[PDB]
Amino acid sequence: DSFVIRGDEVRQIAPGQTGNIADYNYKLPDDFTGCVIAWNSNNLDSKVG
Amino acid sequence: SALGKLQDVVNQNAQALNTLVKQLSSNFGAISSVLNDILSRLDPPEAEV
Amino acid sequence: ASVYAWNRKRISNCVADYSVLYNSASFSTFKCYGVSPTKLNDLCFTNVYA
Repeated sequence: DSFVIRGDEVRQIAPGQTGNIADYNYKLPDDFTGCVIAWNSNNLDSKVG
Repeated sequence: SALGKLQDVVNQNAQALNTLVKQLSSNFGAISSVLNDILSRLDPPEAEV
Repeated sequence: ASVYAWNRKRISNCVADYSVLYNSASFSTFKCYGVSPTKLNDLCFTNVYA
């Protein structure tokens, strides 16, 4: 499951979290198994304008 | 004190029942001894604990 | 106030809408310890202190 979020919102992609994208964008179950992968993409997903 | 043998059995059984009822009032290290308070105060990841 | 002289305000005799606290994105950290954040609208409190 691939998406782009902010840098402070990467803690909300987790079981049992309270947050905004956890509730209304992307929710993980409490019995989730797997790995969450995050890396900075300021060179690709950002523009000066 | 003539009938102490029967009264001993009655008192032991009533005291065991009273102890078993009294043990519900203990939280056993949890935040509360009431299950409804935990289920109404906490999210399921920590309410599970 | 500063942290050595931190200001304590009593909160009493009010109905509190915590959903405007949960839904605001202005707080970097919103972490509750003895209570769930989403259950705050369903409970009654006293001795509230900020």
